[PDB]
Amino acid sequence: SFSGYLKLTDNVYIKNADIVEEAKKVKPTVVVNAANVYLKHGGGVAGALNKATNNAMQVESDDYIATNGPLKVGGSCVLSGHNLAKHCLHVVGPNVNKGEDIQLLKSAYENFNQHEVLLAPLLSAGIFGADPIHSLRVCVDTVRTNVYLAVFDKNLYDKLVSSFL
Ligand SMILES: Cc1nc(C)n(CCC(=O)O)n1
Repeated sequence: SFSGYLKLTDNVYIKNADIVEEAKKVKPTVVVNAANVYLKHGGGVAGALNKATNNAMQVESDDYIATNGPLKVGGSCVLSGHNLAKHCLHVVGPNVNKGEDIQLLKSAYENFNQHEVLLAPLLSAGIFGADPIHSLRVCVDTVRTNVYLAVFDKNLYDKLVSSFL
């Protein structure tokens, strides 16, 4: 089960951890992927989760896109968690580096409310270009279900905890 997390609120927990290593250890019902609309898992969390599935996540995702078309920014889909989780909830936070509306971050976090408990990264953080402090604020103010946040970067984890209101 989830261990070593700092409790931020009644339902939001945080840990300085590699989400792939966390997923392999916990085997959560849901691991959230920081997806893009095409489910092209190239880098960041998506690239790391996909590599851990030996590319099975990308093969499954390509079939999903062939059938359904792209997701919306702020949207999600539930696919297999492969060797990492029962399910992977692919959530598209806005990518500020692609000029996407940062206001869609709340809509992206609303997807988490469809799942009782999730292992997740901070949406739109990292290579998506948004401020991770703002992402954590939107997370705690939007998500009502139990969310265990894995923050890879140690220095960022310390900054997130020390500045948390
Ligand atoms: C600076 C940085 N490096 C990464 C990865 N990020 C995204 C948030 C995290 O650490 O999980 N932000």
